[PDB]
Amino acid sequence: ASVDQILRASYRQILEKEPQELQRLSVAESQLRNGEISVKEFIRALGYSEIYAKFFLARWYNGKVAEFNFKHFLGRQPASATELGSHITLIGTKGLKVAIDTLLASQEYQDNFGDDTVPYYRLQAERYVGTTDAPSRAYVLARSRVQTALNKPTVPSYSLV
Amino acid sequence: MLDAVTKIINRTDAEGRYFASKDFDEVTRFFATGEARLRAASTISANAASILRESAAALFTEQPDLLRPGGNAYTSRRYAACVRDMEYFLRYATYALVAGDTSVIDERVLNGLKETYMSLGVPIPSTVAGVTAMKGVVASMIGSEANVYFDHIAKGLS
Amino acid sequence: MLDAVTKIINRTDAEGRYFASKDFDEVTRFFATGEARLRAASTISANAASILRESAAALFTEQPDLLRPGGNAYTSRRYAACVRDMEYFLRYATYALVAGDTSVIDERVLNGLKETYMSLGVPIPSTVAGVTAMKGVVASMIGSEANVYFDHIAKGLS
Amino acid sequence: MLDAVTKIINRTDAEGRYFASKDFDEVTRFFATGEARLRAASTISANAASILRESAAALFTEQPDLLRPGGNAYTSRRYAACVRDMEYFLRYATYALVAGDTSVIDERVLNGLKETYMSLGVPIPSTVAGVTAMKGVVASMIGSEANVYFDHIAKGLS
Amino acid sequence: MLDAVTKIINRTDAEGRYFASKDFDEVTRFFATGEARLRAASTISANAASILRESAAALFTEQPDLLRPGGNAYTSRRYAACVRDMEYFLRYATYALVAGDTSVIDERVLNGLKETYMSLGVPIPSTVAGVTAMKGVVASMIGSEANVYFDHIAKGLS
Amino acid sequence: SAITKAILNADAEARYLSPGEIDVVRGYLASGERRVRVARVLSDNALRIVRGAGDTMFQKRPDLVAPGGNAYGEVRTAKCLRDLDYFLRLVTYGVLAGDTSPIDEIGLIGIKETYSLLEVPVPGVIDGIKAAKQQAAALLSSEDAAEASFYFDYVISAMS
Amino acid sequence: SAITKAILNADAEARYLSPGEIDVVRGYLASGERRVRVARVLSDNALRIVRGAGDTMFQKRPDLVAPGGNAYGEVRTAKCLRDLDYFLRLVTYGVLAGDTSPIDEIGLIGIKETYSLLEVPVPGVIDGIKAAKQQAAALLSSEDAAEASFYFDYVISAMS
Amino acid sequence: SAITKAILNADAEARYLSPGEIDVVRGYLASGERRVRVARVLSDNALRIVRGAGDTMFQKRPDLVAPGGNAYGEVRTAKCLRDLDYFLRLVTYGVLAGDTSPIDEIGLIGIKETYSLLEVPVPGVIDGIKAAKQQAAALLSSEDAAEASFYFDYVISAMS
Amino acid sequence: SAITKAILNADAEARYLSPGEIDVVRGYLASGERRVRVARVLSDNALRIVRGAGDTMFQKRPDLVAPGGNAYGEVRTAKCLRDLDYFLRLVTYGVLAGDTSPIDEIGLIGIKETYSLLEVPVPGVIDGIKAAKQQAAALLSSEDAAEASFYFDYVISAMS
Amino acid sequence: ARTISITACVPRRTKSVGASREIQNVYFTKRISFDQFTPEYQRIHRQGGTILNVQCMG
Ligand SMILES: CCC1=C(C)/C(=C/C2=NC(=C\c3[nH]c(/C=C4\NC(=O)[C@H](C)[C@H]4CC)c(C)c3CCC(=O)O)/C(CCC(=O)O)=C2C)NC1=O
Ligand SMILES: CCC1=C(C)/C(=C/C2=NC(=C\c3[nH]c(/C=C4\NC(=O)[C@H](C)[C@H]4CC)c(C)c3CCC(=O)O)/C(CCC(=O)O)=C2C)NC1=O
Ligand SMILES: CCC1=C(C)/C(=C/C2=NC(=C\c3[nH]c(/C=C4\NC(=O)[C@H](C)[C@H]4CC)c(C)c3CCC(=O)O)/C(CCC(=O)O)=C2C)NC1=O
Ligand SMILES: CCC1=C(C)/C(=C/C2=NC(=C\c3[nH]c(/C=C4\NC(=O)[C@H](C)[C@H]4CC)c(C)c3CCC(=O)O)/C(CCC(=O)O)=C2C)NC1=O
Ligand SMILES: CCC1=C(C)/C(=C/C2=NC(=C\c3[nH]c(/C=C4\NC(=O)[C@H](C)[C@H]4CC)c(C)c3CCC(=O)O)/C(CCC(=O)O)=C2C)NC1=O
Ligand SMILES: CCC1=C(C)/C(=C/C2=NC(=C\c3[nH]c(/C=C4\NC(=O)[C@H](C)[C@H]4CC)c(C)c3CCC(=O)O)/C(CCC(=O)O)=C2C)NC1=O
Ligand SMILES: CCC1=C(C)/C(=C/C2=NC(=C\c3[nH]c(/C=C4\NC(=O)[C@H](C)[C@H]4CC)c(C)c3CCC(=O)O)/C(CCC(=O)O)=C2C)NC1=O
Ligand SMILES: CCC1=C(C)/C(=C/C2=NC(=C\c3[nH]c(/C=C4\NC(=O)[C@H](C)[C@H]4CC)c(C)c3CCC(=O)O)/C(CCC(=O)O)=C2C)NC1=O
Ligand SMILES: CCC1=C(C)/C(=C/C2=NC(=C\c3[nH]c(/C=C4\NC(=O)[C@H](C)[C@H]4CC)c(C)c3CCC(=O)O)/C(CCC(=O)O)=C2C)NC1=O
Ligand SMILES: CCC1=C(C)/C(=C/C2=NC(=C\c3[nH]c(/C=C4\NC(=O)[C@H](C)[C@H]4CC)c(C)c3CCC(=O)O)/C(CCC(=O)O)=C2C)NC1=O
Repeated sequence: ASVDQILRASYRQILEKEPQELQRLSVAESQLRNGEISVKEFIRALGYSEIYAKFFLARWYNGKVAEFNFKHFLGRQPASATELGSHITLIGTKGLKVAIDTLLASQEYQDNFGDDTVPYYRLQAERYVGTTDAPSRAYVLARSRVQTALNKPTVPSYSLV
Repeated sequence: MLDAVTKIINRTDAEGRYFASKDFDEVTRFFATGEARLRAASTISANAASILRESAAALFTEQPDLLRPGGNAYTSRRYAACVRDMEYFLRYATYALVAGDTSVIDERVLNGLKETYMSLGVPIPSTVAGVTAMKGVVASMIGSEANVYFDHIAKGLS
Repeated sequence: MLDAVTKIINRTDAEGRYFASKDFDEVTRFFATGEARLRAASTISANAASILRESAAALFTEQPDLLRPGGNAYTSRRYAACVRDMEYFLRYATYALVAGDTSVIDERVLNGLKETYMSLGVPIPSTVAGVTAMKGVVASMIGSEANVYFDHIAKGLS
Repeated sequence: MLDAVTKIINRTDAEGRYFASKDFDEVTRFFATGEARLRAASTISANAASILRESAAALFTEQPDLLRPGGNAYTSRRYAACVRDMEYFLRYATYALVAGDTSVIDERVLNGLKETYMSLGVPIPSTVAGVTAMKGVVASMIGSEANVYFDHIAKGLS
Repeated sequence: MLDAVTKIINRTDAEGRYFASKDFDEVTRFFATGEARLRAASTISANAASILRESAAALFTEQPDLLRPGGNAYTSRRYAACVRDMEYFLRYATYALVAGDTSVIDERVLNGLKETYMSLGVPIPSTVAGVTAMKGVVASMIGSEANVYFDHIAKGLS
Repeated sequence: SAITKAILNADAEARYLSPGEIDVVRGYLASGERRVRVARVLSDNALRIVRGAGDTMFQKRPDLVAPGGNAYGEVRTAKCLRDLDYFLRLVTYGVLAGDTSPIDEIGLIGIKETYSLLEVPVPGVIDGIKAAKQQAAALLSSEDAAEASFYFDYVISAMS
Repeated sequence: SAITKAILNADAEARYLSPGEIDVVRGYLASGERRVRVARVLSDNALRIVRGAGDTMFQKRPDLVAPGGNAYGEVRTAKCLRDLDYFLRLVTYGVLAGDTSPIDEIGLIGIKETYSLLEVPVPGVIDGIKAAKQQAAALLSSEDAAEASFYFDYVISAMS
Repeated sequence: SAITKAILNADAEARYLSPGEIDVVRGYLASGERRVRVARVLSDNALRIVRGAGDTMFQKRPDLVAPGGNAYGEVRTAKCLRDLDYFLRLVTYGVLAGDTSPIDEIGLIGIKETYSLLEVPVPGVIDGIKAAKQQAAALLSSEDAAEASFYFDYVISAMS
Repeated sequence: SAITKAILNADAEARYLSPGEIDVVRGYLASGERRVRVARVLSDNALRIVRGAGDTMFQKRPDLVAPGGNAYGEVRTAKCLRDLDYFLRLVTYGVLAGDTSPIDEIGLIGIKETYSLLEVPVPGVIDGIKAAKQQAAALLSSEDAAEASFYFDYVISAMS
Repeated sequence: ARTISITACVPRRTKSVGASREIQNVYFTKRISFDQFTPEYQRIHRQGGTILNVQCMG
């Protein structure tokens, strides 16, 4: 894939917006174009942006922030109350960057996406069974999120789990 | 997840007390039956391919309409998904058998499975029939050792 | 998020009009109370550990059952979660006090908190008792400037 | 990155000493010229599009061979990359003008630029000519206040 | 990483033969020394904080220059990183002791440590002196059981 | 707002307001009366500023209101003057709020592609905004003129 | 538990229990009777173990019970001895489970934050827990004492 | 080994060996003499086991040695017996290690697509390994036969 | 510093400094003279402040210098007072810089692990820094006292 | 601010072979921040990779 496609996909996956709609990360884009940084580094550059906190944390509960983080960086949804609660505690006690770093450093991210692929959703049971505490619940939640992907749901996070 | 020993520990911790004589008796009872359950689980692990083949054969001889076009098990992909689900049930029944508790089935398997099957159009009673067929196949080899865990799965689906 | 000035700007913009005399008086009142509000916020920030210590002590002296086994604050982990939630309440109350507006509490705190507590079995009346204890502890230190924000959290929780 | 004040702090910390009279005089000198440097930065920011426009005009009039086919500026894409590089240089020179220190230029502009330009085939002498032309335009717009940082970029590239 | 049993397996696999009598003798001696190795490893595990404390104390009493301003161990961050490196060395020596082989030290500690220390300006001889101090402290507790692994670390750094 | 930006930074890092954030907020609250004075002067003279800005921009570019121009016609010239009034109101908002967020959410996010679809010439908009800036600086003192010019120049730069 | 740990190890790789995991489970099931004996002995003598540990810890660090100490007063001393009793009960729980997951889930997760906020001296807790370790090692044979010392040392190490 | 896996689990969490992992390692060290005896018996009778297993596999599936079979010809039959020797050696490695990693890295990882490219019938390999199971069990005692048949079962399950 | 924080924010968004960032930098530059005089007062009386803060802290917690205390001994007590001098110098760095980055980089990052390992009681350090803040406020006017107390309180908050 | 460029060769032995191109993962040089140096150092060691080179440009 070319850098143009990867950039467009990165902005679509992480910020749910088209590159023309944003103020693009010029220097990170040029570093990715020069091979200085990997796709994963551009992804954390996107997650680290102020626009990410304005989009996904400013007017949202920490449960919603956690669901946003999982959808953007893992390609799935939190399945259990333990996983969701741990991530919420990370956002609330360490900040958003530490929680996003936890998601990107997690073995799930290396296994699914490595260092050179934009994250995506995979509605297969192999996606969840070894990885998730409740694989069937993880499938249901991820499939619901995919089915209405345009929407930013307002149903409480702990209602779903 | 839990096993029987952790369940006893959590109960006693809920009352916030040290283990009493009854708790020690109930945990040595679990230690007593561990060898039989280990042997049965090892037998199931050793013959998983044969058990899966025979169970799928039994299910689709009972309900051949699944294999016909328009059936939920008609394609290479959906047939593979069906046998993979039965393999999941077998493996998690093995986990429950070693653990001595059905909880691993409760969160790992049953939690969200009915929603999955209704959203996918998978026929739930046919899956219960397949689980019962696998229960009979496994029983024929290991005795009645896994009947409770397979019955738990079937009743949770039903 | 929203503070008082952005609230006034949003109102006038939705009416599609420039600021008038009344809006300027309102924003000047905000600028007038701002310095006292920063003093209160800085005092809360500097003494946050002491505030949490006193308020947790007051809560768990009022309700000793929470700490005993079977209580919702009985473990090191559940106690840490409880004091963490009080820390959240104080931090976001300080944010709201600086902003001069409670919308940050509605968005970041209250929305979904009732469902979180119901899902986990946190006793909401006892959490409101903790918020009230915090309100008293903080009022003993800064005066009555943060009373409305704790009252907002308490009304939202109940 | 580093500004002048943090540079003095780090110099005093490397010796493990409190600030002396000399260090306080250097800090006072830095604060003394801060308003003029802010004014120059604001003037540059208000005119960034023009500055870049006639800077590119000067570069490509002094060397029209760059735009002609076979040149490193010959395409819409490579022309836009050239203009983006020059805008980078202007923005980071403005940053260093505010900071009073060339640290940001070294660590985030000059560092690695030489080998990047050789690996790309970018003509470094022509880039130096562009930086000098942009220095001339900015000096005509604000005076000699920003010359040092442009000379720093020019020397680091050359 | 690989332990002693896996090392013998790999050596037998290199020439593609079954284990000979000497291979079984090596395996048997490993199994014979395993219990004492486990005792030493548990002793180090139970006393890791103290071992670390007197190891760092020895290193910085011998070389006070590191802690002074301008030294590589002068800051909160840099002292913490130094002690963290020492804890790394201790833990991976314990892993090597349990495994009975030095592969873990070679692949997870020494691999890329020259380059890292030279890039950051860490004094390698001073790190070696600290490793020697840690070796002496550990030998004071468990005897001569784990000198070989600390010597391996020192010589991989020296 | 300055307060909103500082609180959002603290919240994203899960911490209380830092000494620097507190000093930022204190500076903004101290500048409040000056901000309100400048904003009040700009709001009281909105009609004069917009009328002069439109005059200057149409004098500099008569092609806009000529046949075939973007603003040609009563309704289109009305929309052009209405946009100038919008940007002046947004500049007053930025002056009061101490940052550029109100100008961003209300009027600058999407204005570029909006004006691109409608073939609205952005140099003409910039000329109108510079005219409004000069009309305003006529009404304000030098310090107040500099304060308002910060946000006027921000709008100009964000257009380009 | 030991069994639970093996099952999660198998489940992570989406496979059946390996021969290694089977060996692990069989070893735990064989050790069960010794584990029950050790846990019973610790649980029956819990009161004297905790009392002697508190005595030793307070004589070692009398600053805890001096005015201004964290354990000063009857209520705070009772809280301190209650925490020692808690940790002994979790040591028995961990001896029964054959691993440290009950200890972590009931007593160690959050304890750093709890004691940091309450200003409880963790080194004093560690002295108390080491005292309880010697008290129980007196009650146990060499092998049983070695078995329980693993969990006592685990709690101590998880403190710091 | 069991030691290697325990150390990798400890390194995954940046900690020393937990009481559970120490128990696992102690169990591996205790079972050393039995493992060594089983491996020695399997290694001494390697030729006997391979010949018996190959004969049984070829008799059960004569089409493998029939004309046009994957093992037709003395070279291809020799390579078949050589593969059986390889897998028996791997079973001995697994017995000695206490885990299945030597089997996985040396022979199991990559054998599925290897046999797909070579068109080797995997049911044939499975029947050959089962034949080696019976031959080995005939030479070991019942307990030793079970211990080695754990790894024989692992290989058989991995092939399918 | 204050300037570095604004420039990093602008650079992350790849833009020039916003009007709000310009006001932040301008307010810092205006505050420069009072920051310099506050830091000069703090630096010129560093020995007096550290001596008085050490006296107050050792009177409040005599157990630190009692036998068995962390600060017991001439070397440990002296280098405790050295730590207090470090923290006062860091507070002066903060007063000059206009933010807390020098304090975090030089003294705060890693101090929790450092003090946890070396048995250094954080409440004692907090009492020392509180005494230092009182000594500084005695030497400063009320406004300057609040200015320095911002950074003193930040250091205390980082401790707890 | 400081950053590190690290050159590592990570073999793919533990994984099975795949028809997908994988040479970019095996041998690489990447730019990282200092705060990320330890996590990726340990991550490379976990995967069996060898650290070939470390540089800090300044
Ligand atoms: C429309 C998509 C589709 C495909 C492609 C498909 C293949 C398929 N063939 C099957 C059985 C079978 N397939 C074969 C064919 C084999 N016999 C010889 O060995 C040959 C090498 C080979 C074929 C050339 C045979 C004999 C069976 C029944 C024997 C058994 O139970 O395995 C089965 C198991 C269910 C059943 O009993 O029918 C499937 C899923 N199913 C589908 O829904
Ligand atoms: C570990 C616990 C677990 C279970 C049990 C589980 C079930 C499960 N089955 C699925 C699909 C499926 N499941 C089936 C099985 C049905 N076919 C019918 O003939 C039978 C009555 C029945 C099986 C006996 C089928 C056919 C599909 C494919 C449906 C489709 O793609 O439309 C899916 C969707 C993702 C995928 O395609 O792999 C899940 C998550 N997931 C889990 O994580
Ligand atoms: C079942 C798991 C569990 C644990 C482990 C636990 C520890 C624990 N100890 C606490 C307080 C306490 N902890 C202590 C103990 C200290 N006193 C001295 O300093 C000693 C060095 C040290 C004990 C050896 C004391 C005195 C208090 C009450 C005083 C305070 O608020 O700090 C608290 C706060 C709630 C309360 O006041 O009861 C918890 C949660 N709680 C639990 O539910
Ligand atoms: C920033 C806004 C915010 C809030 C308010 C918030 C509350 C919150 N509290 C939680 C758990 C908890 N909260 C409590 C607190 C209760 N215990 C009772 O005794 C007390 C009356 C009461 C507190 C005063 C407890 C005990 C838990 C653990 C529940 C469990 O795991 O069973 C959780 C689940 C995550 C976790 O397990 O730590 C959340 C999300 N989270 C947020 O992001
Ligand atoms: C923020 C710090 C920063 C700098 C300084 C920087 C420079 C830079 N310029 C680049 C390309 C380029 N740079 C130029 C500029 C040259 N063309 C010649 O005609 C001129 C003489 C000269 C400019 C005056 C050109 C044409 C390219 C494109 C080269 C190509 O695509 O082959 C690249 C490669 C990646 C990309 O195209 O985006 C970098 C990294 N990047 C950064 O992130
Ligand atoms: C400039 C940045 C910087 C800081 C902040 C710093 C703190 C610091 N203090 C240390 C030791 C120490 N620090 C103290 C401090 C006292 N202990 C008492 O209990 C008091 C409560 C407390 C101070 C008020 C003591 C007694 C030691 C000796 C501990 C030992 O040697 O085991 C150490 C370990 C190295 C050494 O022994 O010198 C550090 C890194 N070092 C730095 O380079
Ligand atoms: C588990 C395998 C592993 C090892 C071995 C390892 C060593 C290691 N030490 C580092 C820094 C360091 N290492 C030291 C230690 C030195 N200070 C001197 O006084 C002493 C003589 C000497 C130690 C005895 C220091 C001070 C730093 C920080 C240097 C700096 O930040 O500028 C770094 C850079 C990343 C960071 O600082 O977080 C690494 C990777 N990291 C690992 O993940
Ligand atoms: C409150 C924030 C806000 C802004 C800023 C805003 C600008 C704006 N101006 C518009 C149309 C327009 N805008 C202009 C003005 C431009 N054309 C002239 O040539 C001048 C160069 C220049 C003005 C100085 C014109 C002429 C139109 C109508 C063009 C058409 O009908 O396609 C439109 C399309 C919707 C409409 O027709 O009303 C928007 C969104 N709208 C908003 O809600
Ligand atoms: C140490 C790990 C290891 C393994 C496991 C291994 C298996 C293996 N067997 C091979 C060939 C072969 N393997 C077999 C054996 C199979 N075909 C028969 O029908 C039976 C069903 C079955 C044996 C039970 C045969 C007959 C060949 C010859 C294929 C040919 O040369 O065309 C090959 C290709 C290269 C070669 O000719 O040797 C491999 C890699 N090699 C290894 O280095
Ligand atoms: C699409 C472009 C591409 C190429 C060219 C490529 C080559 C390549 N071969 C590799 C391994 C290998 N490649 C070979 C093959 C060689 N050794 C034998 O002796 C033969 C003579 C010879 C092949 C004809 C072997 C044996 C290995 C494994 C070596 C090891 O990792 O220990 C690896 C490491 C990853 C892995 O183990 O799967 C790469 C990257 N990878 C790519 O993505």
